[PDB]
Amino acid sequence: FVCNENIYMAPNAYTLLATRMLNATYCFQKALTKIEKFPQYNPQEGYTYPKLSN
Amino acid sequence: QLLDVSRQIKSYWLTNSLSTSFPTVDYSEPDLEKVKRTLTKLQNHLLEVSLIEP
Repeated sequence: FVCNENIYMAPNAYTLLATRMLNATYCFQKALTKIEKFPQYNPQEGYTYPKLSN
Repeated sequence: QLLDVSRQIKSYWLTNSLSTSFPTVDYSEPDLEKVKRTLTKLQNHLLEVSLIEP
């Protein structure tokens, strides 16, 4: 189609729905990987987060 | 979560009452005689005691 002196092919629905699903799940992977190896657990002391100061 | 349970159970096994009061240093059981002679002497310090009699 002529998108105002411009031409774009019509996107497939599944391709972009799955694209956004890709973007989201990728953000989820990144969301998990950043915080893995961080809840310094101890049964005695809960989920400690070690810090420079309180 | 399992260790979280384990700490609970451990806490339950230490919340129970002691069978008995704990042993200590009962060693060198104190004399009664010296205490008496000291108290009686000091109380009679600079005093002219003259026996008892009925």
